[PDB]
Amino acid sequence: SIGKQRGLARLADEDGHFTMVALDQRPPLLQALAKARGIPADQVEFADMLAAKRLLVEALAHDASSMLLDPNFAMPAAIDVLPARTGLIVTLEEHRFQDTPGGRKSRSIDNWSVEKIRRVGGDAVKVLAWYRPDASDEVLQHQKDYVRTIGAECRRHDIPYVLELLVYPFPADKRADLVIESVREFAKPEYGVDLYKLETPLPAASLPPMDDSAESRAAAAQFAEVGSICADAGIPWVLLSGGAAPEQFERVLSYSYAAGAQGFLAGRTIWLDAVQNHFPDREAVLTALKGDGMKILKDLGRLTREKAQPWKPDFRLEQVDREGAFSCAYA
Amino acid sequence: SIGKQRGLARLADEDGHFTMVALDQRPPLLQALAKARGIPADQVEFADMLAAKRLLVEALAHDASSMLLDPNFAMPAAIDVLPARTGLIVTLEEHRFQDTPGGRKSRSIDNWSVEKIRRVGGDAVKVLAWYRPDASDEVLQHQKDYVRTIGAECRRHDIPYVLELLVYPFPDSDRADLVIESVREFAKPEYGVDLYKLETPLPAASLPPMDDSAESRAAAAQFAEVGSICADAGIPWVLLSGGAAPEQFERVLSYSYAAGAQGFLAGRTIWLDAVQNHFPDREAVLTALKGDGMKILKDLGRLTREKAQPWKPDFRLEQVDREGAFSCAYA
Amino acid sequence: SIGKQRGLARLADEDGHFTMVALDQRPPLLQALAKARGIPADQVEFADMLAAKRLLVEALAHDASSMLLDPNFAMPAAIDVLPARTGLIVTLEEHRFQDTPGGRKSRSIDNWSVEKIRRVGGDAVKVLAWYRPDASDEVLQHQKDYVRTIGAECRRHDIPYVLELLVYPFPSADKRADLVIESVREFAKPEYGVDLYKLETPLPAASLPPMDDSAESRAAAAQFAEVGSICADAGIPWVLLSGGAAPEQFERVLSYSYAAGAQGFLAGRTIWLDAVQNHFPDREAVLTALKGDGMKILKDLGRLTREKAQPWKPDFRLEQVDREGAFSCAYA
Amino acid sequence: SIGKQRGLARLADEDGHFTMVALDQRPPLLQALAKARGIPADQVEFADMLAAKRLLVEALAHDASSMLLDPNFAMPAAIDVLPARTGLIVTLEEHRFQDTPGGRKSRSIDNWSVEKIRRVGGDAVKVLAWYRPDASDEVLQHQKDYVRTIGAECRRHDIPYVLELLVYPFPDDKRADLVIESVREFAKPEYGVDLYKLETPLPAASLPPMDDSAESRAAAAQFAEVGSICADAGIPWVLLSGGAAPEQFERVLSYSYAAGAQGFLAGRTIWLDAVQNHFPDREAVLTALKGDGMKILKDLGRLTREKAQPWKPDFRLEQVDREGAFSCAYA
Repeated sequence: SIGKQRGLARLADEDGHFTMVALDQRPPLLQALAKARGIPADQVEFADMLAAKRLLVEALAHDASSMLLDPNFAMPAAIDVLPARTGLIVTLEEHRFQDTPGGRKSRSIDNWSVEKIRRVGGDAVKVLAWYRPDASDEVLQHQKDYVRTIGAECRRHDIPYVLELLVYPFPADKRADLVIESVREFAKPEYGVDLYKLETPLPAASLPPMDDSAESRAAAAQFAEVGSICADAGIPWVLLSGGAAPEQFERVLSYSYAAGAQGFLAGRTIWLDAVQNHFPDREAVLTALKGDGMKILKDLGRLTREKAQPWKPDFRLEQVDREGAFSCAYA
Repeated sequence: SIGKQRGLARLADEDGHFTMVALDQRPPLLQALAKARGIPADQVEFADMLAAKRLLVEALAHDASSMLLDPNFAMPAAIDVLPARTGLIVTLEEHRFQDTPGGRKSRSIDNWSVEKIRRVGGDAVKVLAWYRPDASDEVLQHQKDYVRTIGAECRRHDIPYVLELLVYPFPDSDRADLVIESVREFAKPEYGVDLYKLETPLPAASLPPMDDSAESRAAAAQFAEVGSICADAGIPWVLLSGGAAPEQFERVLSYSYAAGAQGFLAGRTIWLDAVQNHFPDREAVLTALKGDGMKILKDLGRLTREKAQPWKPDFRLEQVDREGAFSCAYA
Repeated sequence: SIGKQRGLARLADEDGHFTMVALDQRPPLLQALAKARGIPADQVEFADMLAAKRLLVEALAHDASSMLLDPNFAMPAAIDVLPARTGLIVTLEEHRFQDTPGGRKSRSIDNWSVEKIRRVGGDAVKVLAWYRPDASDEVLQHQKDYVRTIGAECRRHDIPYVLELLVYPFPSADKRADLVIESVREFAKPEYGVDLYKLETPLPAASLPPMDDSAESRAAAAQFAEVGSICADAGIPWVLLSGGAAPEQFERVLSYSYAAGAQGFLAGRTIWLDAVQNHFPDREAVLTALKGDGMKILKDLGRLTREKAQPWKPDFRLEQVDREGAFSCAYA
Repeated sequence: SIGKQRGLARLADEDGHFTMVALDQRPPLLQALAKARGIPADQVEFADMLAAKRLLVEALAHDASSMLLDPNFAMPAAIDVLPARTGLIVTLEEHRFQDTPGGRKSRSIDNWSVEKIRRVGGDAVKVLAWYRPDASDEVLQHQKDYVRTIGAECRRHDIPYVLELLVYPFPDDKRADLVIESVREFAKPEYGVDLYKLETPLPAASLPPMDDSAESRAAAAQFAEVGSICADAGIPWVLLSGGAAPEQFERVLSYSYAAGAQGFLAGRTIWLDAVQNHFPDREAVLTALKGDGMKILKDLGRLTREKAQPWKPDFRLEQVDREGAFSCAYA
């Protein structure tokens, strides 16, 4: 299991923290470009999707321990501008999920794979699995099988399996139980998850300041259950920004880092203003980013370096007694 | 192409220099540990080989762009202490070559492969091929087929093929042309070589200072032919220490960096005396390394920065104009 | 190239003929089972699909040189009753194609791949690509890219690439023949890596006149000979899909095709549709209907192939090796 | 597990019998051609090795349920004449074992693999592992690790793992113990053996007729032990000829089949005399292979259909109740 540990080390910074940036947005980027161009979403050229993902990778790489890129857009647009020492998490789940009456059904991106991600020099495989424990049996069986089959692929190619879990509405107190029980399920050893991309159990807006107050301790107990499931499974957990205001998301992180979270995954929030208001003027997008998005990014990174417990690689290698034992054992 | 270019980017430092450290020594390290312990080479226990390679990774990994490690000894000994940002080149050649009257015959390490190197999260595959153009047709066709088969495996796994070429003496019971024709043959597109680990075409002691003189003009011309072959093929090249003294090896680099070379691969010079004179006192070995090998390493990196042309990853991406084309094309 | 040659040899009988049977039908079998049960298709239990596939493999494996199985239904249903000597072709395309206004877009079955077909012991990979030369540039670009990416997967795993081409209507016999023939001409290009072709009739089965010395016959045979010519130049053997044509009509399509160089056929729905539809789940009554009709049709098709089809022969065309180690070094 | 079961089905005849022919001989076939030409073993040409293996495949393939071919010699010589319906078993162990004083060390053929055997369309991988339970710990550990890593390769590529076990003399009733304890050791689930290729546990010449006698019962007890080990582990077993006389190998098979064996993997017994005597005339070798050599094989198959118990595939699959569960589970 060397590749999984080494792969996760390449996603964390020199200190062992996960200061990740998500740049795999497919419809969100297309929609942000439809607003910037003033044209309908169906008229936005592919060239525009590329120039936007190239600009974001150039702008946010030097302040990210690792970046999440999708294969069809960000990989051809910015693989040559992503620094070598920045970790590369490659998206595997297809954005066009099946919205059935009993819940959402996930599948991999066509003509892409865990094997291909390993081949292209990717450091980790990422899968977002829309999940809620109250889904129909058919939907629960589909999602569990999909996550499991990807976990098997990642074990086969010894590559870090990064599972992002998200609850959804069918086509606040209840939501917190739906989140925790989703985390508990995919923390089972059969799924082979190596890193959790988790959403907050309680909304960012509903969070009181960190204090000994009964209100704050009842909220911290929700985060504590998540952190307890992840420490027992041995899986580090980071947090999706979710679009919450920078201060609201900073509070989410203060609560999460107390319960044991090891980092964050920054989303749209960072650049959604710079892209919509200034594309295609590259220089103008970089100005709005250097004062808003990159500021928040450096702040979240500083909060992680201070409050978050660093992750450490767990290399419990077998006792290699003779020359050749390692090559045989690694099979 | 993407995995090979990004893999190569992880072997060079931030600026694009290959300041690599060879740490895959098998018989030389065993012989260095025999002298350090008093006992003969056949009595050196496996635990000492691990202990030695772990000290050498801990003390040199931070002052190296990438490190070449062997699978059976260095992988289980120091994979946990190899920095995530330091590139990892894994040895594929079996050190026990066949010394036939007509030349040396090479093969891969048993139970180890290009596929396994891609799996552990290795950035590059290293193969040492013993080669003399004047070898027998049997030995020539054996070495050619072995190097070509590894290039095919490296192309299949889209991982950089780092080929090391060495000139050797024939079996003896009781110099520049041989290097240039070795470099020329394997530079052909059938071998798929991505990085060269070449030796100096003229001895290190024989090298005159870089003068306008016809002696230095004819000596630099030998390096220029090596550099022109590497440049026409598109294969960057690095120089291996090969036992030269600090000043002797620095002249080789001063000559090669003007001829095109993109860096160095430092070997036994850095730690041979530090190991042989102080093993197994860790505090003593690290002290000896700082005042000698580490000092040389710092000077070689400074010389590489002052005179070596930075290598650039040439991503010759076949332009994609639609969502799905990248996944389909990457096959 | 060895694996593709051995794989192709295992899809044909020891004479060289492709007497193949298609058992990868997903919605057509679901509709047949809904009609047998007297319930809606969305009420058909998954166990009925397995019982049907298993019935059909045991029944038709006697008269078939190779069989086409789909991974999610046929493979769990009947891999244990598929004879070791009957070749195994595994379906890769998803039956749920994207029905865009500009044309149909294809994709692989989720969580199934060429690497898995090679791993499980499959002899060949099968992809059906919906194709029209006059479809939109985007749809054309998608289909060409999908076909080519599976051809690359098949070269990497050295396994035969069986490609089936089918024309369809968007959401004249000479106008259909142009759509069919120009589809064959495109995917015969070397970049696609096609090893075997599963083709529909360029001219309708009903329209075909008797194979005599008339002008009507030479005109019809010309379309078959253009298909036969494109395939012989590319080195791709071609078989014919029954496509729901009546037995007499399919035997006529085969006579025209075999004269043009076709090396066999792939029998679909025709063989078992009514048998399953009328008697499922009474296992015996299904076999009894199959023996009196479908199995008789397959025996006739196999006999016609033995007499009139040209035998496919393997051409290993291996580069000569002169030393021990050369073969292992060259196969990489 | 599907590919393993179907691969075993393809090595057996329509009635589950293993009537296999081995023509992967490297040193034994070399010695036969050296004797046929008068010249030493070191003088036998490569073309002579190819022609001989091509004759055996043309002559015997139609009367064998499956054949065992080696990559370097029998594969380029006869893959084009090997019938589609004859199972192809491909050798993997290097014939040049390491003959240490403590015992024999095994390795795979250079540049060949289980991955390549799957790729060429081979139905099974074959490894011969030289074994004695009384060899040194260094040798026992090596053979154990080599057998185990190939089992893991065959599990990864879901391909039958045919393991041949052979006792040998150390350099420069007791035999039954070396044979039976070898069988016992590699029947352990960790090795992932799918089919056994075993030598007789009692010398072929020492065997009395198959009568209800004390001598017969004593010998049959050594065969029954092998049968029980194999039957408990669920591993079918076939007996290798070992160059024994035809009448002797029929007695070895009668005892083996009465104890549960499912066939044979006969080599030199069938064709050694045809090649050793009449090489290099094509018509003469094919006359002695179709008349005398094929008679032995035809008799061996006749005894097998009469007395050997059929092998039956256990396709005990994990039951699926929905569309997509097979593809998810097959990972």
